[PDB]
Amino acid sequence: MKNIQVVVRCRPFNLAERKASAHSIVECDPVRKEVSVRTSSRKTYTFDMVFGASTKQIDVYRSVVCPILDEVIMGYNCTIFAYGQTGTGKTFTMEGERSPNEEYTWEEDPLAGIIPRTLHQIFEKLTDNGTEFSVKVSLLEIYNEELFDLLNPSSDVSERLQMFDDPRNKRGVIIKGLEEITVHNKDEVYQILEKGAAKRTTAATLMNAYSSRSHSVFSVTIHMKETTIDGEELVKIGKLNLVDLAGSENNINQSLLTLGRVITALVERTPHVPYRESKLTRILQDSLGGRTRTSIIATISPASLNLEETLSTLEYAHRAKNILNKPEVNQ
Ligand SMILES: COc1ccc(C(SC[C@H](N)C(=O)O)(c2ccccc2)c2ccccc2)cc1
Ligand SMILES: Nc1ncnc2c1ncn2[C@@H]1O[C@H](COP(=O)(O)OP(=O)(O)O)[C@@H](O)[C@H]1O
Ligand SMILES: [Mg+2]
Ligand code: NA
Repeated sequence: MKNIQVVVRCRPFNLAERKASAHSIVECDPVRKEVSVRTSSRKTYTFDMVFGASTKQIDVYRSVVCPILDEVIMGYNCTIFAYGQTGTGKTFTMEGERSPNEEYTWEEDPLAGIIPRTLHQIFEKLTDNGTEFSVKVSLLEIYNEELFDLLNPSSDVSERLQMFDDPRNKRGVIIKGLEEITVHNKDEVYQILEKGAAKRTTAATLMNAYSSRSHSVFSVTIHMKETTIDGEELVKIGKLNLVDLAGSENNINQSLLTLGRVITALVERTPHVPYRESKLTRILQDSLGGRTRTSIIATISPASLNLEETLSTLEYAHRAKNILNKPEVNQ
């Protein structure tokens, strides 16, 4: 009923990456939705969208997210994940960065990414939509098949959580004791994101290469109530999972491995999908051949230094376009 959407975002050259050649190793054509990689031999790939090195945060938000936010408001469950090599900009894409000197408010920070922009817009849209709504958020991270809660205000970050099958959703799990924070208005957004980032820093001191090996799952749930013309009360639940995956180059890698095998199983129509075999694929079962509208943002480098991982990423992402989901609205 609906293919997983796959898009590619190339970042600029970083301070490490040498460009020797007059014509780009990696060419992005947003109009033709093509990425072309000089391995004079060039492999070309078509995707649903393509964003070259110059693409700004606001452009990614407008092109990818705005349409997905509308699906969320219709009561679809939606998932956007960032996939790619460490250093290519998964976190830059999904979260962004904070500009220094407080030269900008968080709402106008041009380095801000999907999560802060999305949260701001939810309030803008639903307030002048007139509708009765509440928003709650959670931030869960997975490292070494263990579950870290970054929004719990009270506990040590080293107090890890447990997962169990949802009696109310054949393809879902409940994270027991996961902190779910009600965001009453947009002026409560920043302090939440701040607490999440700070607590992550604490996690990074406890675990080897935490940034690059961890998966980050930021969940926003919107309860919306509507009156029908026949005078009945309609409750819709829209859900957005914004997922920043472990670096593609990587028990430490069980979740990333199993995601691989799950994707392979779905595209090759093999009959057993091993969702159950890692924490990430249990949490995202529904995003991967289930009842969710899913997008992948594949992040890549333009540089010869990182060409092999860039090629693996493109091939991995490109195959995922064949995954068929069956989107359904929550009333
Ligand atoms: C989990 O989601 C987050 C958390 C933190 C931020 C974020 S950027 C976080 C950055 N990616 C990081 O890894 O620490 C922020 C930074 C510093 C303090 C508070 C927030 C930010 C929010 C709005 C605008 C610009 C930057 C953005 C998203
Ligand atoms: N689209 C981009 N434009 C400019 N700088 C970027 C972009 N994407 C990533 N960067 C920079 O590249 C570095 C790595 O980004 P990061 O988000 O940590 O990547 P990842 O999470 O994939 O490892 C950071 O300095 C970041 O600010
Ligand atoms: Mg990252
Ligand atoms: Na343990």
